[PDB]
Amino acid sequence: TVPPFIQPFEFPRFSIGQRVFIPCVVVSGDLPITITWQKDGRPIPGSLGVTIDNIDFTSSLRISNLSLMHNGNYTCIARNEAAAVEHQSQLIVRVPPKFVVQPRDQDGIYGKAVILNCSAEGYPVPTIVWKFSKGAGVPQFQPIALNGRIQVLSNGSLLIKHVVEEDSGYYLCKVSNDVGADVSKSMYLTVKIPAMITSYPNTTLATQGQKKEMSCTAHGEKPIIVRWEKEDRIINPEMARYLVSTKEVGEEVISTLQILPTVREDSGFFSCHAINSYGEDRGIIQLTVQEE
Ligand SMILES: *[C@@H]1O[C@H](CO)[C@@H](O[C@@H]2O[C@H](CO)[C@H](O)[C@H](O[C@]3(C(=O)O)C[C@H](O)[C@@H](NC(C)=O)[C@H]([C@H](O)[C@H](O)CO)O3)[C@H]2O)[C@H](O)[C@H]1NC(C)=O
Ligand SMILES: *[C@@H]1O[C@H](CO)[C@@H](O[C@@H]2O[C@H](CO)[C@H](O)[C@H](O)[C@H]2O)[C@H](O)[C@H]1NC(C)=O
Ligand SMILES: *[C@@H]1O[C@H](CO)[C@@H](O[C@@H]2O[C@H](CO)[C@H](O)[C@H](O)[C@H]2O)[C@H](O)[C@H]1NC(C)=O
Ligand SMILES: *[C@@H]1O[C@H](CO)[C@@H](O)[C@H](O)[C@H]1NC(C)=O
Ligand SMILES: [Ca+2]
Repeated sequence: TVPPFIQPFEFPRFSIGQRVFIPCVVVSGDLPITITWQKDGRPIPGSLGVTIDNIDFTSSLRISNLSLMHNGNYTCIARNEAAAVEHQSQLIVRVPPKFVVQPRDQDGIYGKAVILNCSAEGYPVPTIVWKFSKGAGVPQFQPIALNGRIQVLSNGSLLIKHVVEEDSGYYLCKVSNDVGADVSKSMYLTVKIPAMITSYPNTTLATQGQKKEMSCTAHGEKPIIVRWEKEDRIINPEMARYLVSTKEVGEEVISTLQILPTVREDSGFFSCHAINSYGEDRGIIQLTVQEE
């Protein structure tokens, strides 16, 4: 005879981690009345930690610790012998964009890919914006030039496809959604330089009986070793008329092979080889020796 009627309910605005109790109250209708709940048109999964209290003409959702997994549309269904009725509401809980875990200092290797990590929490999923202060001075943060080589990824991590020395510096990460904004602490990106031979004469001429010096300039992370070779034999110190010497000029190493005196047989290909933990390189110098 008298059908059930549910007292209209609407979920208030909630904060993450609060306690929630929401009753479905069947204020009229002949007994007995069966009251059940759905979430998003399905039974509430036991995984969700929602308690259901069925007390006479009521059924209540009880949640000890509100989390993002509780977001969704909840339906109360009240059925007796005469009729079944439904009432529904949307549970919305929003999370302010929070930096709980900051970005870490990282090493990038010149010429290779680096990802700068920046997961912040927030719902709605926050929009992520990166800033950059070139080099290790007092930071002055500027927008970043996105141009294929530098991209922001879906998870909000910064991709540098081919690191150059100019990428070395402070990076930070700003997050906003409707609820708020946050600005990460900066991290420092160090660009590691594989050993490079940057400069040498391609071909050079000596005179029999005279001193000849040939130099190579190397760059890269220290320690860096420069060795010389003549037609795949290593020029060892014990070699009588050859002297290898090194000097530091700024961040560069200048290696000099001195021959004293030069003989006709010194002519041919010399190589200077630089190695550090990150890489190696070589230069080739053709020596010709003219007559006295
Ligand atoms: C005579 O020797 C010179 C060196 O004294 C040779 O020059 C080299 O020529 C190369 C191609 O022919 C490259 O152009 C190289 O220049 C760069 C490069 O490889 O692009 C410039 C880059 O900016 C530099 N990268 C840095 C500094 O980070 C890169 C780097 O130093 C390499 O590791 C060098 O080993 O060099 C240029 O130096 C001439 O080709 C040679 N000529 C002849 C006739 O033999
Ligand atoms: C829960 O109910 C919402 C409506 O009250 C629903 O949101 C609407 O869905 C529309 C697409 O069908 C569009 O997204 C509108 O912008 C939005 O208001 C929401 O999608 C439902 N949530 C579920 C099923 O999880
Ligand atoms: C953010 O997004 C990146 C997804 O591309 C992820 O990194 C990748 O991991 C891949 C695994 O093989 C491979 O290493 C790619 O080179 C690298 O791009 C990155 O770790 C994600 N960040 C977090 C915090 O999860
Ligand atoms: C970046 O995130 C990935 C994926 O979880 C992680 O494994 C990697 O080592 C991170 N790098 C950091 C935090 O320096
Ligand atoms: Ca329905």
